[PDB]
Amino acid sequence: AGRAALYKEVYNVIASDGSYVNYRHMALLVDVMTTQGGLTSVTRHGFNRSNTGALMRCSFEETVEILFEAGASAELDDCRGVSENVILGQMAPIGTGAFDVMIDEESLVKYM
Amino acid sequence: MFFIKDLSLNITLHPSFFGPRMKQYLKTKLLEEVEGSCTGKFGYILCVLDYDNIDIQRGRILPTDGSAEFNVKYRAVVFKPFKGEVVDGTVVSCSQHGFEVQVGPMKVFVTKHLMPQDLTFNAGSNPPSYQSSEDVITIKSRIRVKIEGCISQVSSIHAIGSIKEDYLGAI
Amino acid sequence: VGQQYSSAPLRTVKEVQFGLFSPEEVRAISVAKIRFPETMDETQTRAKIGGLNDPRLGSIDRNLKCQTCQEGMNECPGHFGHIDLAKPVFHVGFIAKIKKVCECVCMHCGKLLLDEHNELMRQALAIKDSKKRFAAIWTLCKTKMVCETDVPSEDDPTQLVSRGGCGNTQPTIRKDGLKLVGSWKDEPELRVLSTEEILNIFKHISVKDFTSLGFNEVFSRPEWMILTCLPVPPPPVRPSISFNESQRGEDDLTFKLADILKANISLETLEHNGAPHHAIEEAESLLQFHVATYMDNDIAGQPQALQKSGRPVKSIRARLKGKEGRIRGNLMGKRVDFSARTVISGDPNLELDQVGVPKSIAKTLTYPEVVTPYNIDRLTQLVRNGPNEHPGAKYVIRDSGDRIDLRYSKRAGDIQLQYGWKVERHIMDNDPVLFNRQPSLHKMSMMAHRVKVIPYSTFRLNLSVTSPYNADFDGDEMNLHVPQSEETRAELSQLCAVPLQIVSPQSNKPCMGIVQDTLCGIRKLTLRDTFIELDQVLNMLYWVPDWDGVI
Amino acid sequence: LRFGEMERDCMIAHGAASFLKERLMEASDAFRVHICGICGLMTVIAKLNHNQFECKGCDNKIDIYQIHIPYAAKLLFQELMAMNITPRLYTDRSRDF
Amino acid sequence: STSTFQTRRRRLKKVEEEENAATLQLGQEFQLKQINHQGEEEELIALNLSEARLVIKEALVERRRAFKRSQKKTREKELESIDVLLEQTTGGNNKDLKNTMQYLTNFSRFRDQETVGAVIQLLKSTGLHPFEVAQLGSLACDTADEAKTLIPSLNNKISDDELERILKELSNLETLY
Amino acid sequence: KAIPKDQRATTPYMTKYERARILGTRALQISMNAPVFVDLEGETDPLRIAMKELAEKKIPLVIRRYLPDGSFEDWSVEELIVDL
Amino acid sequence: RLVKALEDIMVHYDNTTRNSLGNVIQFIYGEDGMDAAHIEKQSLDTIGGSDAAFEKRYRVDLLNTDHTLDPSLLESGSEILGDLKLQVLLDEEYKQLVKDRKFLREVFVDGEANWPLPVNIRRIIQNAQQTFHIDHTKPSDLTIKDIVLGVKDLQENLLVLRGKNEIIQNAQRDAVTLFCCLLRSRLATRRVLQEYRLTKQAFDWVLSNIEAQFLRSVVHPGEMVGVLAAQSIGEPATQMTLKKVTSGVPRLKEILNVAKNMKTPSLTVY
RNA sequence: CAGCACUGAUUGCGGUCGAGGUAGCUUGAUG
Ligand SMILES: [Mg+2]
Ligand SMILES: [Zn+2]
Ligand SMILES: [Zn+2]
Ligand SMILES: [Zn+2]
Repeated sequence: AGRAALYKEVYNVIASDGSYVNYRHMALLVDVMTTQGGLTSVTRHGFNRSNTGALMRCSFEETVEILFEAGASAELDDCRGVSENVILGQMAPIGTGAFDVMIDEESLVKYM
Repeated sequence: MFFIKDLSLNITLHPSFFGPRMKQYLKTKLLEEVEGSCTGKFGYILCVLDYDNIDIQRGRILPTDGSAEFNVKYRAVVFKPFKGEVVDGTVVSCSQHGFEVQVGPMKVFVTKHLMPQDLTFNAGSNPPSYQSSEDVITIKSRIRVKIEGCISQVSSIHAIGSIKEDYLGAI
Repeated sequence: VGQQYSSAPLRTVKEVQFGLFSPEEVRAISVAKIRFPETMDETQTRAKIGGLNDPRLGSIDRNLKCQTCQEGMNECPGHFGHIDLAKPVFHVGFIAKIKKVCECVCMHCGKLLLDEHNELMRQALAIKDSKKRFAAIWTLCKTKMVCETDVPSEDDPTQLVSRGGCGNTQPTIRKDGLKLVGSWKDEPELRVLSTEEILNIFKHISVKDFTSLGFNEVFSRPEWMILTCLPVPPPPVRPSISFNESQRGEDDLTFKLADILKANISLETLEHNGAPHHAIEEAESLLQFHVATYMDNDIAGQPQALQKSGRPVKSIRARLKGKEGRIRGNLMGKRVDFSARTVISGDPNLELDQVGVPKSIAKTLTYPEVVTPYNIDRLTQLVRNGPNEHPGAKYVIRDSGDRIDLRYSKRAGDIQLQYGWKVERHIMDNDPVLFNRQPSLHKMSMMAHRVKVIPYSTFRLNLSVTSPYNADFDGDEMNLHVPQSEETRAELSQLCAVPLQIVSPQSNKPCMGIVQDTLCGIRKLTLRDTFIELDQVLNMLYWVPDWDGVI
Repeated sequence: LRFGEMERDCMIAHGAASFLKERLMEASDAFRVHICGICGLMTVIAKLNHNQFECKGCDNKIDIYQIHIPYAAKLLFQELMAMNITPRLYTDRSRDF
Repeated sequence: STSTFQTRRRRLKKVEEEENAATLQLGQEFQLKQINHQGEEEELIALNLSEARLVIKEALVERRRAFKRSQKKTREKELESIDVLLEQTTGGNNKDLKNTMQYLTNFSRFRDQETVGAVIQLLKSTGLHPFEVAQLGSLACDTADEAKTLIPSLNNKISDDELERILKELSNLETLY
Repeated sequence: KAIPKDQRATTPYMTKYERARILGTRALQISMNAPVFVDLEGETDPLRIAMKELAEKKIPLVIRRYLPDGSFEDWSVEELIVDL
Repeated sequence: RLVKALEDIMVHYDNTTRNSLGNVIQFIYGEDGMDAAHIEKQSLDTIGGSDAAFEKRYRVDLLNTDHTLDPSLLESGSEILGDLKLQVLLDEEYKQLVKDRKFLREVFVDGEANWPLPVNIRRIIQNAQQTFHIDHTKPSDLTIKDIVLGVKDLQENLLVLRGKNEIIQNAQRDAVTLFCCLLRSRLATRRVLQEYRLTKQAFDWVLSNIEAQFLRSVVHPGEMVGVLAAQSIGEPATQMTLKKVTSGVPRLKEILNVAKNMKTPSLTVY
């Protein structure tokens, strides 16, 4: 009922301005804040504490501090974070890169 | 000693060669970059067995240029020596320090002091040699050594080998 | 990128293992002892003393040598150096845990203050997630101030069981500056916890205890939050800066190290001379000071560790901090080549997907087309044209990895392209590009247009696409970025093009329409009352480029 | 000009994967280091001429790789080191998932 | 490089690499227990001289054959026949292989993919580790004390007598030059 | 882990991102002097030819679609439908 | 913040909305798998109106001189009057449209019938209309099986999730449900004949596009829906240029911060 | 991003919003 509430309460902020936004977006935010256990804030207090990588939560309001306690207890980064990669200068698992591409030498012969 | 190990290489192909007979160009590439190579991890990769069924699997295209990288899984014949191994070969050189023998693609050298007492080195001999009351080691003479130690190096492997022990010497 | 072939294989990065440096490793890595605080001047002479910056580390003066690693400046990343301290020192930022640690494990014998035996404890060691499995431990050990020797097992609260022992009271601890203190409760008894001491108690911590507490047996052992050997970032991290010659230029950092260096030696020259017992811990605090401020500078305990001229100083942490700094400033967003900006203005004559680039800009920006039989011809005409006539080019590059500067080279007019060479040419009508207007908060705040080279100095865009970037012409400025890889383009032209952006998903409605003149007018013309006569109904038809030629 | 965070935010939205890599790399920092397959660091003494490699300390010469990363980042790492933190760079995953 | 079918998570601490000798302690890359591409276990492959001379050749020739399926569109004797087969299917820069053929062709103790067969069936029944089963079949041997000396990894493993039997039969099936 | 051609479960159509990248990659190669498997009716712009190759489904490539868990499904340009 | 907090979320090849951990956030982006771009306002006729009007519109009884289809409609109509094997399908049709009604009224209590849904059916017909030059005079040629039987086979092809098993092939129904209500709503036998005289040819046509245009309205495994979401909330947060309680820009902040002390506490009771 | 350029404008001094406080104060956001 909380999620319901939350959403309801968010939609009303946009509705008061004749502004319109399709369910899905607000619903995603609502959901994002609500999954884990209940109400998790979109602030340095909540969302940026979760198990997300280090280099990610690292690009937002607590930089050095975060990296310090990162090597201290030897974290490990998947490198699945869009950010992660950007920091690294590599293509991210983002749309155009949500897959790989390959040359099937076989069929590469029927074409001749 | 000699071996048959299952290995695998990775070659990066530039679009150009993306033809009808690519499979063919890869193989050859595989060959020029493996046949004759050396490492301490594998020894001498001498020859690629079974040339026909070489696996190329599907190749994946890198992501900034068009090249493709294939993981060619092949099989071959290798040779990597060992300390404590006993192999026999042909002498090749000789001097006031000992004589160098050749065990296959490799070469094992023998120190003057790492051989028998009663065997002296002869200077003015020609070609150079070592003499014993009964033995005559020189150029061709086939010996049989014990590799006391192996040393890796650039594109090859070498070793010091004694013949002071028993059942060793020439035959 | 970087130039020069490397017989090395190339892979991407997939995992990043964070950890702390082991004084043993730091020593292993280095290639420089670094024993002198001076910069170079071998008694004023110019070079470098096998002391600070280049006791073999990186290089200056635009000279090969980087430990024979030659290559020079552009290619030789840094080579760390070290500097053996004299007496253990805390790590400015880690202090907090080291306090939270000692509170979690009593000294003298170093071991947990709670075991499976305590029920309220088990439930703690279960929590698989170091991060929380710690603020669980610590929360239940700051309270126990006795190193119990026997605890009643799960049986009778009458039967007593034993484990390890040495009940020397657990001294509560508080942070007083850059050190730790604790009392031992008639009436208290206050004494100062020594670095050296702290290290030891950690050095004996158990391997099974490490882990219980949030650490890792190979990447981070608590006995490392305390510094022993100090790694010295090579020049490229604290580059010089020379005002021609006979002048300095040293980086804030280079000094701070030099400070730590000076402040080190004197604290050694006193351990082998007149050592007035408690007139040393008045000079050791200096080292813990310099070493601390070097890393963090905006400490809560007021003194900022100023530098001559009263300019605070730049702690390392300062460089990575919020925006305009490394992470958020250099890695998350960069300055970039192939970009341009000027003012926008309307133009009821370009299609929707177009954008007017002024010759000036069109003559500067560039695209690298690879010579292919499909164009050798076309491309050669450009290379000849030179970089002054518009449709032209301004740089030819052979496979050999060397640049031909079309505006100078004695062979400018010459040249014969080679299938495989690249020819940086001017941007031409239809090279797709990313055009944008900040602030960017919309997908549409950035879109791809078809280039159209026009004169006069302004970016020209079609009215309708105006409300998306959200812009007026009251002197508003806009940005353009030029693609570079045949594949990159495709990405702009296949998902970023404007014709695609027509329908918007943030409100399932189209987000572009007809406005101003074009709108207001469409209405007038509509009215029944409205009639147009032949001598114009023929011009109107002509204007529509898709007219079937049928009146 | 500047490709700010907000702008990054945008190309991620479009799902313009490659072009983002292009802005960030080929058109700015873009640099290449030599790594070790063990101590995941920028220690390698790549002589790039006679080939010789090595990370004595991790003592290598064989298991050496080379990546391409934004110089900025190279620095971020190097700085994180002078502060005693180890940013290991590995080319193969082990944790799976 | 070339990668050898076994991925060990080299967690930094790469210090414990044991020595080498005829203690049968060969690199971590040659355990008798080693993996085949298919994904199954497969005992090491010990090639004894002459036994290799054929493999090299056999597959070297079949290379010649198929090298052409795609081109339509006595001591001092085999020493030359082999030289050619190479200068037709070798990289020509493979001085290592040439020299590996002489050796492999002069010191070979056998000559028929039948004899070699026997050697194998004979030898294999010992339970000896592939390395021995090679050296045993590529080194002249008369007395156990001769073999169990030039192959110290045997000692307790076999019984002086039976080994003498095996050795005794090798030299019998030992083809003549 | 890998998935078998049968038991396949993804969309039978081509994601707008896939196609965008196939045209791209393909073009790039074509622009690098890679061989063309279609009759150039005279075109000269690589991305043009690319679009042509993709129209006669004569692009020798394969899209490997990675799933959240790590497994993946392989689809060929040939198989996928090009609605859009 | 809205951004940084949702970067990593994107739709995956299994049609699940996940972030960078692998954590599900949604099992079907938007709870429908449809891409925001292909969605228009459509009205759900089956909802509003007097119980009477409903009958007069979707009810067909082949056993009543006044509630069948005058032979001026279905070509083969005069020979159906009374048929009993038909009235069983023809009765299923109605006993369903009615089940629909009640359902919808349990989702949209307001009674609001206009909603965002993919594949604009209304027009799809309008085209079929003048694309075959239909004349409201001459009769049809659609069997009563034809209509009621194609409409069934159609729903069988509006696919979002593919899965070969129950759990999934179950989720499938869910993800489609609402749409189908709109579907049956417009392809009601009575409707399909008295309101828009369709031929067999035409009808067949409408069905193919509905199927096609639908498949095109799905979402593409690859969209970075998270960032999309953020911006979508954010941009409309600057156009905010300003019956008595906390509302607006500062309220939104109040939300995201999940602060305990909101200026306006209030609560409603019925 | 009011204004300065006194100490290095490839950046200091300082300003505005926001929170935190016993305050004789830290900063999160901020050209
Ligand atoms: Mg304005
Ligand atoms: Zn160097
Ligand atoms: Zn104790
Ligand atoms: Zn190393």
